[PDB]
Amino acid sequence: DETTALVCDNGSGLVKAGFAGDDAPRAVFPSIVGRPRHQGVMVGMGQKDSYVGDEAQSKRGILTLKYPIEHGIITNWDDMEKIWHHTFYNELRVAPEEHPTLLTEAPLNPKANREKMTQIMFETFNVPAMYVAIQAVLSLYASGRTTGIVLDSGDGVTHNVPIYEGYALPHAIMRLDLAGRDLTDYLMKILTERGYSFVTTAEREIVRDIKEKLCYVALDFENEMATAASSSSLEKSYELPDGQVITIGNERFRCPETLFQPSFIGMESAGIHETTYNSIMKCDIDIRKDLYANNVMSGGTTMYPGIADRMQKEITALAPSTMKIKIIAPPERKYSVWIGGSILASLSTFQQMWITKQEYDEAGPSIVHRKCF
Amino acid sequence: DETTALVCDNGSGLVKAGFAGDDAPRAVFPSIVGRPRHQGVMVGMGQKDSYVGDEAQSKRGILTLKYPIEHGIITNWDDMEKIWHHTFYNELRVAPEEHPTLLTEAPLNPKANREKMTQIMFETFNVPAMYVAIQAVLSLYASGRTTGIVLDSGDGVTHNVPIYEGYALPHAIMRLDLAGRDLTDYLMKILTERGYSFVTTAEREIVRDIKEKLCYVALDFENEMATAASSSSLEKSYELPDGQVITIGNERFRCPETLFQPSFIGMESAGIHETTYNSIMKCDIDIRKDLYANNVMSGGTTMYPGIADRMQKEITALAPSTMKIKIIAPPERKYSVWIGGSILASLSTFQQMWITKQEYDEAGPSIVHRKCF
Amino acid sequence: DETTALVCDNGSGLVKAGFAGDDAPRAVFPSIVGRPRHQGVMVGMGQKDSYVGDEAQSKRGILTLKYPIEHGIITNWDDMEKIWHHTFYNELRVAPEEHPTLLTEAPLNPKANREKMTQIMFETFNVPAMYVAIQAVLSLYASGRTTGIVLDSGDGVTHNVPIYEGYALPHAIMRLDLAGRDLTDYLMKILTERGYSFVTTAEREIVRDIKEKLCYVALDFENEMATAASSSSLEKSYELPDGQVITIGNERFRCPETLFQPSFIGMESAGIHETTYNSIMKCDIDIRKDLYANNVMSGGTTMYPGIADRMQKEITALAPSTMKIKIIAPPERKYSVWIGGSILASLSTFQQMWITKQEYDEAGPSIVHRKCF
Amino acid sequence: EDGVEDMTQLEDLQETTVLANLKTRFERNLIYTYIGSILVSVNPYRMFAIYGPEQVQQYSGRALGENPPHLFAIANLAFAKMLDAKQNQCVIISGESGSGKTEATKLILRCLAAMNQRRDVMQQIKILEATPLLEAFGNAKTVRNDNSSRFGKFVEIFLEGGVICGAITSQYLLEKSRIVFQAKNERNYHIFYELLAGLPAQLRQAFSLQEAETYYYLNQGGNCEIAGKSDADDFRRLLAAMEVLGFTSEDQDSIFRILASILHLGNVYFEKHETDAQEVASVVSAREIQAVAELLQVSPEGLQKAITFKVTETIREKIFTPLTVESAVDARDAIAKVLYALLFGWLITRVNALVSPKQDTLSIAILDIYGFEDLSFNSFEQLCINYANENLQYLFNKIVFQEEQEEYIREQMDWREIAFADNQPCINLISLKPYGILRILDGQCCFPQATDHTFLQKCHYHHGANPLYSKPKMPLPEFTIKHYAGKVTYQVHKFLDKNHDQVRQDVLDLFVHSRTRVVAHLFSSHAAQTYKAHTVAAKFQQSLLDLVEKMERCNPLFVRCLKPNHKKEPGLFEPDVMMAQLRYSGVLETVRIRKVRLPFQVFIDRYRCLVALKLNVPADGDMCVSLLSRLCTVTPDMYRVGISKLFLKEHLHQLLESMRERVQNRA
Ligand SMILES: Nc1ncnc2c1ncn2[C@@H]1O[C@H](COP(=O)(O)OP(=O)(O)O)[C@@H](O)[C@H]1O
Ligand SMILES: Nc1ncnc2c1ncn2[C@@H]1O[C@H](COP(=O)(O)OP(=O)(O)O)[C@@H](O)[C@H]1O
Ligand SMILES: Nc1ncnc2c1ncn2[C@@H]1O[C@H](COP(=O)(O)OP(=O)(O)O)[C@@H](O)[C@H]1O
Ligand SMILES: [Mg+2]
Ligand SMILES: [Mg+2]
Ligand SMILES: [Mg+2]
Repeated sequence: DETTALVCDNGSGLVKAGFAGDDAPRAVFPSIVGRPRHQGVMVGMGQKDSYVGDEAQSKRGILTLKYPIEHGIITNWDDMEKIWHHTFYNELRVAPEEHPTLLTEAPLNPKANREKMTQIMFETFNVPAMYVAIQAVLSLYASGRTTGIVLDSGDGVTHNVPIYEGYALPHAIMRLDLAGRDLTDYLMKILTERGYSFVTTAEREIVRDIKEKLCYVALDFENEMATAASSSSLEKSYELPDGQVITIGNERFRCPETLFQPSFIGMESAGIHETTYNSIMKCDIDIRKDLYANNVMSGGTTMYPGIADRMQKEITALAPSTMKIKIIAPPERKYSVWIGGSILASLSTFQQMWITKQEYDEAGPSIVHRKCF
Repeated sequence: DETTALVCDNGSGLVKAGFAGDDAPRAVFPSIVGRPRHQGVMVGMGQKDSYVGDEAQSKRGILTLKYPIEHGIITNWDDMEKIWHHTFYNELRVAPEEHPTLLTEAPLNPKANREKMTQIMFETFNVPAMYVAIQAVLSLYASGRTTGIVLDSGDGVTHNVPIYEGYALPHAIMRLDLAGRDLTDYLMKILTERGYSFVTTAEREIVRDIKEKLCYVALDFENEMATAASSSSLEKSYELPDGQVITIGNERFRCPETLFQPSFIGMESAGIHETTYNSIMKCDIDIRKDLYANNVMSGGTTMYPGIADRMQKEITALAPSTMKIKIIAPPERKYSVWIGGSILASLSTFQQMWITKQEYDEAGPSIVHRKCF
Repeated sequence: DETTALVCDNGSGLVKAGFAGDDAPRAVFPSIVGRPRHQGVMVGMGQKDSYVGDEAQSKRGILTLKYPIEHGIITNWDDMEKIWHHTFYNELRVAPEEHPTLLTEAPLNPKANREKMTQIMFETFNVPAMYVAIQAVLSLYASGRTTGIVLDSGDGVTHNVPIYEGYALPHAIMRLDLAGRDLTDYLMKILTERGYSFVTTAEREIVRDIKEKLCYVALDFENEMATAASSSSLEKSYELPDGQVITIGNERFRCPETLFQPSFIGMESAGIHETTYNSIMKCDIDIRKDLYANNVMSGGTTMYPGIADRMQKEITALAPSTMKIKIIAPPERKYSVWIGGSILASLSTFQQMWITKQEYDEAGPSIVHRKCF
Repeated sequence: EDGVEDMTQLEDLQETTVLANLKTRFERNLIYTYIGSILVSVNPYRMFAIYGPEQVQQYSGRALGENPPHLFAIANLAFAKMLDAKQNQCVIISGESGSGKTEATKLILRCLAAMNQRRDVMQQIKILEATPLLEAFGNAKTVRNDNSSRFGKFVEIFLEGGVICGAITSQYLLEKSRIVFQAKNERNYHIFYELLAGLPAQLRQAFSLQEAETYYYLNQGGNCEIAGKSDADDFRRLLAAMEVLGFTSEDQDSIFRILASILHLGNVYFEKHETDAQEVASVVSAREIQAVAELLQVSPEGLQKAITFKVTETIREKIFTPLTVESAVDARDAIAKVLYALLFGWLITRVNALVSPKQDTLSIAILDIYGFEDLSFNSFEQLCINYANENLQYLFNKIVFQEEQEEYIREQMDWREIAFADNQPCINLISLKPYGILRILDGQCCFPQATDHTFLQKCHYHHGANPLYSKPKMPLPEFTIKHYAGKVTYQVHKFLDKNHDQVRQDVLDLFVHSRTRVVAHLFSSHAAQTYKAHTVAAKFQQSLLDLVEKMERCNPLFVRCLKPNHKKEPGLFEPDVMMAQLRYSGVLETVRIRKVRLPFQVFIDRYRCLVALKLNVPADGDMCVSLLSRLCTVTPDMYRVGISKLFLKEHLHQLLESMRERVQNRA
């Protein structure tokens, strides 16, 4: 019957899991593996060497939070397996022994990552069938179209994947390693100018929450630089979880400006506004007519208020005058990858494109490089 | 079978002993070793070179009372062994050759103290198994919680030990050497202003009893300083054990104010009200939410009526306004250490954490620094 | 003519002052502001509410020593102005109304610190011209090179500033708040294990002097931990200024080990040995060839005997085998900052880079953020 | 006659063979079938013409061995062992509710009463007429049976040369948690409803006992409509029977007052009232408290102090500690628990005292112990039942292994070095002090911040990879223990609210000041006789240990009862119920230990014409099995053969078809 194949988006930051067919993920929580660091004294309060998921977000005052995924490459496997086991059993309460699973994975990641992922999810969990897709294609599905340049920027990557009429252009894919984590680090290093210090990993979450709540993208950077030094209207305040209240001035829009001037953090590559333009002019000539009009973007880092205006202005400045530039900014960008995955997994035609256990057994982990992509 | 492990709290002042499981100590008496000083004339009334325990409290008119424990460090061992022998045999009437014993001991005392204590209680008494715990953790057990900052102040120490979810924070432990003995000495030195002199050690007990019965903590110190000089309502009288009655005025609340302004007796360190605040802000950030709400205190010196209000007011003044401050003051603070010790010793899980005689024999007194803590 | 611009290094601990051109500071003394605490009785012995500098080091038995600088941020200004006034008038006997001054200041300190410093030194002292530099760059000058990673660790900060061919890398600067003050506090808290207590601020100087004279860095920590418990050759004795002699065992090298295992004092960040490695691998690829070979270090806390060997061993273990690691340890590290400042202030080319009074008058304290750096 | 009545007589022992033999037997009304020294029985769900008095007389002595199995045979053999050994023994009966175990005990009692000429003495019947009170105090509604005994019954009757001396009855196990908490669609003990039904109107209005629908201790199951099934008539009959015992009317009024107070204790309401720094305790109305105090004629202020404040005291000081809402509720439940338990103890003591006890002579002991229980949702009570049944099954396994060993010895002397598992790990998983489940729960009871969920983590880590411990695959608040009857799950809910007694000294001292003699004397005796009995689990373990240290020195004999149908269906036998009863009663442990003595002569001669192997074996010994080994590579494990028997025949299972196929292939 209907196996209701799962879709478990394992991003660099949060992890989205759920069933195919639904329009919303059933599980959202940061992918953090924490271990206690202090010396336990009370008898019976120990024997917990790993707090995984959201339960490690409230007890972070005595834990060391380690991300098993950085820049999109899985650098730690023993805890990634723990995260997957949590996400399945302790969260979805469904045994993967009788449910197909669909993964999400970055465009230009190393092949060993996908091979080890396939090995883990067929040997340990014994999943009957598994498939690996590209996040940009699923995001494009989520936008209800079949032609456009997808700019997805999560917490580890920022990749442009232009698609025309369902045909990909592998020679025009550009991936950038500037994402939300670098923005959080830059905000942490720039908050020290006003006197606020956040040294341990527990305060990284406070910095990230500050970035999520108060940060925004300026329209004209120099104009607001001039305005901030002459007024206090841009200043806003946030409360730490101890009672003291901090005030943040021109650091609200100087944090996300790194996405447009990556020279702030030492990166030489230009911002995403010019990266998209250079990716568009790596394609053919009769295609830019649609690419300039279907600039679909997704990812968490693209909901900073004002990004869809500055990006459009920059691209219009770069693009020829006669052409029209349009920016597609759905209000659910951060869940667009999961929405596209659910739409794909619900298609009856796709049922033939699975990698069943027999093919993996007769071929090995190398089958991913031929079947999945 | 059930060995009914003993718990013998050897504090700086009184000593509490009893069996595990019960909710009250079976033996309370001051830890005082007294020796006769006068010249005996009657034949047959001598041959008693050491009165130990409560029997040395009634015959103190001809004895010299010496405390074997000062500031929490055991400075005299030949009489401490006598006190322990009394507490076991002459008081509990149980042979320690077949009963485990659980000791209480200060956080930051010298290691040689614990090593010599272990040597004494394994070689002389031949106790099958012994363990040493920290008084603050047992007090926290006695309060029915697993998260809070414990302020225990007996007769020799005043230490803050913050505990969160059963995990200790050794970098935030602050110990202060201002306790009940210094309060008694300051009261003795301040009673001479009105003309009352207490020179010998026998009158130290009278001063201590006066402090126990009549002393109290003012809410606003300056307000009562102004009130005392303009009225006689605060004056109360006490009767010495000879018939003459003394009257005490503003010395009732000027004695325990040393705990909040230790500059009175020459100490430079601030009072406990600010020591707790500085210990709380030596921890992490997401923990103060619970520490400001679980300020558990214990010890004998914390039943002066009005301490739980002045301490709360001072901490609220120091703490940010948005946060809530709560003070936990159980009516049995001075026995909280013994209650926690009895609760711990009654746990079947703790039975594995004992130091049996074989381990000490194969390791020596140094095993305390690895097993007990 | 030659104005002989002054160089007044205002560190967290000692303060170095002198004239440009010379190879040694003309004034070294702790930056301590002390106030009497006891009640004066003799007529004519009072009227001295502030002892500033070295004169407050001998009379510390009746004073309360307060550091106006902690962690490198000036938290007290009314006494910092007193310290500067002392350093100029009572020490150098030169009026700053006709002498330029060059300050030293930490890399990642708050901007308000520099702004207030500039305001103080232009309004009160009326200095004709002032400049603010970074201690790491001056230390690199003092080493006679233009390429290397500078590890300066005074009493309040521990910062790595990699410099290549005179070009700074702001994205690779890492600052750590573990310095000599925390080492002194840890030694004070660890000396209580043997029975020695140092509670008031006057004994902090004794602890600091003990650390300066007897402490050293072990090569292999576990090997000496094993050796100390099996022999007494490592034990050495020091004499307090009252006649009693203390003996210190394995606390000589367990104190500076915090710089390599900062988990001892509750800090989560790794030691400087790994911090330097992580700062080096935040730069480009063709630069590590020189950075691994020019590991210049300075600061007071780096003369513990054996640091230049353990640091080299740790970095060699972290670094790839084919590469060569070299440690530069000049015998005058603690004065390297002043030497570099004097070298800079003596350059005729730098004379154009001053901040004259006219520019500050027409711009205000904000000119520091554009001219000085 | 074509069937077999003794399991020992059967050669190959299989569960299918056992069920088929029982199904063949039950038509001929062979309820009793021998398995050696152990006898089982089934419930016909009807009445039978009673074993007449002749079965008592001429079937006694050695004649029981040659007689068909019957209930009187075990009693006759027990009396024979009494005469032969001059030592006390026991007879233990098991089974589920509705299996006739109570009726079987009554029948065996009247049999042992009628075996002598002293039947003209009334004391032999006075013990039986004081019986209905016990199952009236012991039966509560259960999902499997509306009349289920939830207590352990022990009766010890002295018999000196056939003369029945005084009888001493005692109780060991009692579900004290059922007094305050009941499962869904379940009732409390029937006496609480009988007091409602049969009490006079004047006493009802004087005690205000019309609030059964309001009483928290009776409406937990939400099923009080079954209380109308002749419970008033049962109440009248019980009062008549206990008045036959001579129990004074004033003492009956005292008993009614105590029961009314116990019921009213459930009407005490506790609420979160901020007293000084935290919400501690409050009472909506003291009218219920005053009524409770007046029922026992005790000071209301003292009772309020005891229920709302925890008092600690020593030689010098006495300090009152305020109690939280949960702790206050737990104490209010525990006081009622101990009150009911001590009432039952006093009443059984009175029953034992009314009949005059004689000196220490020969005696036979009977235990009425309920068997294995397995509901849909197993709680702490079910865990206690399973632990007790595990101990009983350990004793059964010991006796069965001893009987099998003596059988082997009678067969061959080389079986002395043969031993099997003795169910020790199953008991040790719960009873061992350092890491037992009950011990872990007892330790967690006093822990500061202890919830039901933390107990799961403690059990999961402490036990972990234990073979008998079955961690649930999914994160559910439960676990599973593999007993001898198979894996049984246990849903962890309100264990911490059930496993707590903590009766304080002030509560005990308050009640001995009451002006009622009964409760004051009973509590004084309880204080005088009383170790570590802090919680319910400790008391249950202590009672079980007392029972085993009473039993072990007797080498008793057991009898098993079964329910052929789930409900009252006479003469209906189905395989699934047979398997369930066999698993619950632990009968299959016998065949588990046994894995037998088939002589090969029958096998050789049966195929005389087909295989045509020589049927002329002059000496039937080792040569046949040696030839089989040489032709089929039979392992040395098939050795230690006796005269012509003691063949486990493991390789024969695969050898039979191997030798069969080649003969059939000829055609
Ligand atoms: N309102 C917001 N403003 C700015 N950044 C945001 C906002 N919401 C989320 N983010 C960023 O988005 C990131 C989460 O992206 P995520 O959905 O994990 O992408 P992926 O699934 O591809 O890893 C977070 O690190 C956070 O910094
Ligand atoms: N009512 C009271 N008011 C003030 N101080 C008290 C009171 N009761 C006891 N104390 C003080 O408490 C001290 C006893 O503390 P103790 O229980 O011995 O602590 P520890 O066991 O840690 O040594 C005595 O020295 C006495 O001065
Ligand atoms: N021989 C030594 N061994 C260990 N530490 C030392 C030694 N000499 C000086 N120090 C430390 O160096 C510190 C002084 O550093 P300082 O020159 O003030 O740095 P900065 O000028 O950057 O503040 C003192 O706190 C002292 O603890
Ligand atoms: Mg993505
Ligand atoms: Mg204490
Ligand atoms: Mg420096």
